[PDB]
Amino acid sequence: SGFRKMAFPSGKVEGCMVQVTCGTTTLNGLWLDDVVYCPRHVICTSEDMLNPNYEDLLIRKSNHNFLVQAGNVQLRVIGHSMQNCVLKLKVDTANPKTPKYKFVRIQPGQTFSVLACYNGSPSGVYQCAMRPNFTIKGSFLNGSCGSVGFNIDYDCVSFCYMHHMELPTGVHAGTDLEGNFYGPFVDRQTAQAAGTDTTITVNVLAWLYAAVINGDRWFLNRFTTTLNDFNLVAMKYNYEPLTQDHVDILGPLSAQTGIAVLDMCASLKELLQNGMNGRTILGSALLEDEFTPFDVVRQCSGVT
Amino acid sequence: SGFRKMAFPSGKVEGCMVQVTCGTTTLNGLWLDDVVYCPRHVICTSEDMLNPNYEDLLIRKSNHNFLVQAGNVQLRVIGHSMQNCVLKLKVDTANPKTPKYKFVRIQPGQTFSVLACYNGSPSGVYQCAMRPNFTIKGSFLNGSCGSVGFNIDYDCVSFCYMHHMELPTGVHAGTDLEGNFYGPFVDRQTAQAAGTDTTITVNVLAWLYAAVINGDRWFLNRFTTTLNDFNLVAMKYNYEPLTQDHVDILGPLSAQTGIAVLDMCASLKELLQNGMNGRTILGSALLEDEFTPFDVVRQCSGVT
Ligand SMILES: CC(=O)Nc1ccncc1NC(=O)[C@@H]1Cc2ccc(F)cc21
Ligand SMILES: CC(=O)Nc1ccncc1NC(=O)[C@@H]1Cc2ccc(F)cc21
Repeated sequence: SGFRKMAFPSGKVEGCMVQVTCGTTTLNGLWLDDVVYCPRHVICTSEDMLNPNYEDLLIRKSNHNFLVQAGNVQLRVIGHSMQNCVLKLKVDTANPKTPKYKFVRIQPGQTFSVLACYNGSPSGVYQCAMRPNFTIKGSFLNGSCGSVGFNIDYDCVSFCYMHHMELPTGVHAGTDLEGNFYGPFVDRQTAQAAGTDTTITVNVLAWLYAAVINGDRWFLNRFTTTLNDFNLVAMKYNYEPLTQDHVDILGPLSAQTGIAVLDMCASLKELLQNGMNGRTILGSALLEDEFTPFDVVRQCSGVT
Repeated sequence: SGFRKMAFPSGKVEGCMVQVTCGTTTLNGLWLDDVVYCPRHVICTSEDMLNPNYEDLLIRKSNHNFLVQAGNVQLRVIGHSMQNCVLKLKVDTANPKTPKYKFVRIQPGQTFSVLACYNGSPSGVYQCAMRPNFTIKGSFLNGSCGSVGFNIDYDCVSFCYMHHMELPTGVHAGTDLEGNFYGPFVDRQTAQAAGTDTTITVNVLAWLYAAVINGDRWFLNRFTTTLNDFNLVAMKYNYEPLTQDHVDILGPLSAQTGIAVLDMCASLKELLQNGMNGRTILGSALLEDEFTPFDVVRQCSGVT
């Protein structure tokens, strides 16, 4: 028993972190096979960030200008190319620690672990969710760019995020491993604002199921609702509209607890309408939305 | 910017996890050099757990009864001994992945990362605190016994916890790596209750400093208080009494923000007396106490 915001073991990803320096800028790179992936803004100075022409800036850079270091050993750069907002540095040595890996672009609402790094060295690991407004609420400082987000499936690491930018509002923006930003963000020091951040309703429900499995049942009421009646309340509280796909995905959690999805929705509706009244659910005084139904099933069944 | 419940990178500890089987019981072991450490209740059946005589039970066990597996390779057991509530299985092969390590017994209020494991395989990593009542609020299922708690200092892993038991109340109990339980708990299936769980005041204050550094300043008021006046309010809310050592430890956070410790105490006092009024601090609707002043300084400065 017990329910915690759990991250995947980071070992396989730690073995891939390198330091990439270009000029005066140092950030993190991801070394997989003979390619080092890093944010393309490594080629910029803070002056360039106002309106960078990355194609023009990259033209003044050669293989020998990109300093790549894995631990205290220097990697030899034999190629460089820009793919969207990431640079791919071809090195002459394949990473001996490359795990089985995939590059996947995640959907808003899905979760992933971040291995926060500085100078190619890991400092910490935490669990995140790709917010519906395509931002992530991470913990990143200067030097953390190039830190990656991933999921693990037994032995296969699915890389889904590379950290690029902190918005003036304190939230974080980045790309998938093909260099495409999540959301409308651009790698430029300009006024960019995150849109409305809605709550991932399906994740809140999955977390309510985790609370029930783990003993917290005070919020269960004698009521039920319909998908349309629940969504009228979800819109008012800036919650994502619940779809039949969401109800289907919650199926195994509903089967395990013996509580129908629409019954759990009625409990959620009353929690939204009346608040927690000073009570907690899984040690939290607010509705948690960063656990997918997959995360709940995984944590409650012990998937290694 | 951003503040997250961060765990240490788990790679160095993953390389130490093994599976220990004795009879029908399978749990996790920690392989360091030529010794595998695991909970001694590995030698018990659920029937023995009611009133186990571990010395008598261990007498019926030989080296060949302890099956140790690191991945899919079997380790040869050449010795076995009981040290308090842990078994130390001497193997003929030193772990090639043994990091620089220490065994340390932590103080209540201090934090550490847990690498939750099943069958010697890691499933997740999360940050915990040793509660003042010597329990931990973890996420552990059947098979998780032997999962360890640790801290990292550059390259040195300090092992501080081994998971042993879940109390009937859903909280967790375990030992240091010498087999001594934290608290009054015994490895027996008997009625054991966790005492009163007080809030780690110094950690709450450090987290208020993290909130200020990271932008959340709504709770800052025009007041101050004294150590004695603050502690009168801390007692009423089951908060640990704040000592001058705690004020001293908060020194660097007070120096960084320019807010005196006793001024932050007055903000905390008003938060205890009036609640959050539906507002949040660092995305939390309750006062967080599982970040030490060291964790805040570490996260906000990027220690790798
Ligand atoms: C100074 C600090 O702590 N900065 C960070 C913190 C957390 N995460 C990232 C950064 N870095 C940036 O946000 C730089 C500035 C800018 C503009 C566009 C862009 F694509 C990347 C960047
Ligand atoms: C069944 C399940 O999930 N159990 C766990 C969950 C989480 N953590 C541990 C366990 N295991 C126990 O608590 C066993 C029972 C007992 C009594 C004393 C003792 F020293 C160890 C144990």
